[PDB]
Amino acid sequence: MQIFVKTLTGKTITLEVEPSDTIENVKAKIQDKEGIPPDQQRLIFAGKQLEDGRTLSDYNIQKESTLHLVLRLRG
Amino acid sequence: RVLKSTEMSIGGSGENVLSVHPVLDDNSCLFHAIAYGIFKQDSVRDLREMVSKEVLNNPVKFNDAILDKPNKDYAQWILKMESWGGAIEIGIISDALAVAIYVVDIDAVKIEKFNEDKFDNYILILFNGIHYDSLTMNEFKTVFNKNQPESDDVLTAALQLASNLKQTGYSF
Repeated sequence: MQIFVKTLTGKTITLEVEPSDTIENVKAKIQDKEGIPPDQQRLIFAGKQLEDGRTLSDYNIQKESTLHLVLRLRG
Repeated sequence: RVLKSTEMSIGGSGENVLSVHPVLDDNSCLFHAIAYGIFKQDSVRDLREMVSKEVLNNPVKFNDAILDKPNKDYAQWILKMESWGGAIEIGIISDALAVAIYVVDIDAVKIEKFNEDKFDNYILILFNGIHYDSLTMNEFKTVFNKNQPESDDVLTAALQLASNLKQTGYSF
């Protein structure tokens, strides 16, 4: 299926995923498309921060759901 | 002409050189690096205030979940000189000053681009995991344009510089 991932700069990132995918897997897909290392990625859905070990299915992530990607990069 | 570890020749000719321009290693280094690249003059307080104001004025976009702390709390927190700036600050400052900001990430050997689709002009800042510096061409030029012939070569050199620095023990 398709989920979208929006950044704070307004850009949107399309992802092909299965309900079986873990948040980790998703960050790995975002790294594939965008080169962003997973350890710098924070994903947010429905006002909740998503945790590495859980699946999209755990958060009710479905068709055309939109996730928000926020990066860390603090120095 | 021998190149130092913090230098990388640009393109096949290597006539121009990309180099690290160090900024003050205080808790505001992100802001120092951006101010130098865009203004060629230091600024921290104005940049922190700009971020604080944008967050406060946009609670829907910069909600508690996005910020990882309450909106009002974040707005005060970023005003502290000890608070480290990150991607949230970069995005806001980039939008405000109409210049894209490209983060050259040493440990990842990748460039994280902010607003590359909005603004053709960009600066490069070097991130080692805990600290930011500026990248300059010929010890002066900091603002590049992605549609100028040499831009691809500049980005290639930035990535090769990042790789070399990762390999010589410079990332954290």
